Amino acid sequence: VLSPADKTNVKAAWGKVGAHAGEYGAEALERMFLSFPTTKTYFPHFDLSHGSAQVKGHGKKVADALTNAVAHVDDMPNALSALSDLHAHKLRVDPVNFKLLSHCLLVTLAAHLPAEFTPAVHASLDKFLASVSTVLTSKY
Amino acid sequence: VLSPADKTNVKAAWGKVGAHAGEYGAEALERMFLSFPTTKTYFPHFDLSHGSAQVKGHGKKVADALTNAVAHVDDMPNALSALSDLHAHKLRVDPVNFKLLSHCLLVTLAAHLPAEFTPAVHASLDKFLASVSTVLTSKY
Amino acid sequence: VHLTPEEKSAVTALWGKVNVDEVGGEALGRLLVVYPWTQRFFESFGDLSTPDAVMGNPKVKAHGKKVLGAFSDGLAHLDNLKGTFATLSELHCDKLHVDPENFRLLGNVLVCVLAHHFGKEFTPPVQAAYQKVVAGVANALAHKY
Amino acid sequence: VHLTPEEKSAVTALWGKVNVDEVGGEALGRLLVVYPWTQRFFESFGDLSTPDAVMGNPKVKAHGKKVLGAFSDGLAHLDNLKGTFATLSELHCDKLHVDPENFRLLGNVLVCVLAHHFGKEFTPPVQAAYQKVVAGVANALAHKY
Ligand code: HEM
Ligand code: HEM
Ligand code: HEM
Ligand code: HEM
Ligand SMILES: [Fe+3]
Ligand SMILES: [Fe+3]
Repeated sequence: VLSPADKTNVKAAWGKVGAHAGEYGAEALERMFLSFPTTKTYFPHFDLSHGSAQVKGHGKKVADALTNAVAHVDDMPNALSALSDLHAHKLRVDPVNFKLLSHCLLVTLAAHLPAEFTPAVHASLDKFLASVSTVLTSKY
Repeated sequence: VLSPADKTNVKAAWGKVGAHAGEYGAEALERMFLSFPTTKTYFPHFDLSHGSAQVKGHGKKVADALTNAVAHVDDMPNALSALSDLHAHKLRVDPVNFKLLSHCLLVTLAAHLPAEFTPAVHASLDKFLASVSTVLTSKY
Repeated sequence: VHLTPEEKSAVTALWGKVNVDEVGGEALGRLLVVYPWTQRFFESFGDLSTPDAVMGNPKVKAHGKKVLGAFSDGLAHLDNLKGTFATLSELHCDKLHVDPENFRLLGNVLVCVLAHHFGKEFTPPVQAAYQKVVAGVANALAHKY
Repeated sequence: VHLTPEEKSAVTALWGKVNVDEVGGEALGRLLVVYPWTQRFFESFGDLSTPDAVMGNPKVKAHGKKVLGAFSDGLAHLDNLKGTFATLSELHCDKLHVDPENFRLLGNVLVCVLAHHFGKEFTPPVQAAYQKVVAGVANALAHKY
């Protein structure tokens, strides 16, 4: 379970993303698509080129789902219910791909927020994204 | 979350183990030690030879912890609290090793209970042991 | 993969007893049932809608034989699995470019099926030898040529 | 691992800028903090009791340099990582016989540290080239010779 310190570390870090919430989500997706090219097969219909408006919008949706999870961190199964049904039951995303995107989200935060990404906050963010991943793969 | 059918499939299968509860736990440990020799490093002090009384006793403890989890399947974090603290915080078991033992537990059940180990019950047992593993690695 | 002669013997002896028309389909089928995201990789195979549909699907069963086929090949050329499997992965274009984990999963499901079929003959030492092979084969099939 | 010239250039260029006395220790350290079961493998290293102790431990820092050392070697011999790394794993007896996953984890933590240090210069294409290498190195170091 996430500790009171994890919850604080997560809210504090995720609260510097700020209005870049959107942009950072996009970057993390791009980083995933280029580093782990198997993931593109879930998005064969998107244009995945750099600067794509579709990656940009989708990046905002992913970032906003994360912020919803941060905002209801004690009730994530309930808050992410629709999205867990979507990814697991409806889209059949391989659970491995959540580890890949989570790593890309950490990379993006480290690239943008060098002050906030201390070892303690890195550990907390890792645990948070793993918690989210668990919820999102719970409905196969 | 485990479904009502998973819970039924688990109780029905785990209820044919019967008084072999013990013996099957031992076998699964043996299968893990021989197939995945890295795991022996958590038990450098045990004698791991075939027929070892220490593997036998430990096998019974592991089987009995599983039966406790089956018996409190809706409250596993609470029922396994002490053991999650033990493996994660006290012993520092690599989370990978829970996937290895879970696979060995499935192998053992398939070798002993050919009638009960249908594809549906295999899926249910897999989900149950993954649920247990999650609880047991939640306290690092 | 380097196999000891005893390991080799354990593998080979039991492999000769395998029902080559069924075991492969059973392993492939249970993968689809136990690990359902794998169905996506077999989009082209048609009805995979329930445990029974999966387990009864002809292309499942057929591709099963091939799974076995590939295991045997691995067995026959253990010092050169990349040699053995480059044409196998290359004839599929991108279809084997999935996470190495799912090949691991299939290997483990094959192990579960061999345990199911062989009962006490699938002893802990025999399982251990099989795990060496399924590990080697998974790695080589993941390799991307 | 086969790297394109652009990938090679991306890796090599930024690698020359790396603080070789610190980055390795930072990566090794965060592994111990983020993934704490890894401390067990470094039993011999002494005080690993808190994020700051970990990050300040001399043998951590020292072994870090070696981590980098091994990455460079990999970079220098990408077509033959098993060649490059057999002596490295063999001089350790059993200490590198841990799950390939923890080498994957270390590789990823190194990536996070390179992102931390380089900020926007650690672009998505540069990350992707690095992931190819950390993947290759992890595999070879897991290999058991
Ligand atoms: C941190 C993890 C993740 C979060 C929070 C997340 C969030 C979301 C959200 C909010 C949507 C809905 C977008 C909408 O309503 O238009 C969505 C859709 C989707 N997600 Fe994820 N997602 C995650 C991980 C993944 C991963 C790992 C994959 C695959 C590699 C994936 C593939 C998809 C796809 C294919 C869709 C449908 C895309 C479309 O056609 O519009 N997601 N995700
Ligand atoms: C299904 C998963 C597991 C269950 C239910 C389980 C259960 C237990 C229980 C009940 C004990 C306490 C025994 C006692 O009080 O004497 C225990 C101890 C222990 N477990 Fe596990 N365990 C699991 C997985 C693992 C794994 C995967 C490893 C390592 C590969 C591991 C290593 C240990 C060790 C080293 C001890 C202490 C052994 C001793 O020195 O007596 N366990 N486990
Ligand atoms: C993952 C999804 C897979 C798809 C969609 C797929 C599809 C195909 C197709 C369309 C062919 C051409 C010949 C035919 O139509 O019968 C083929 C050939 C083959 N596949 Fe696959 N395959 C897949 C996975 C695998 C796997 C995992 C293995 C073995 C480990 C395998 C082994 C073979 C072999 C040996 C052949 C050569 C022709 C033969 O011997 O029958 N395939 N596959
Ligand atoms: C996992 C636990 C590890 C332990 C306990 C360990 C321990 C040791 C020891 C005792 C030595 C002998 C020389 C000395 O005392 O300085 C050594 C040498 C070495 N280790 Fe490790 N090591 C570990 C992991 C690694 C890893 C993960 C790498 C690189 C990826 C690495 C790279 C080296 C190298 C290159 C040497 C050769 C001597 C040198 O260049 O300094 N080691 N290690
Ligand atoms: Fe296939
Ligand atoms: Fe090491």
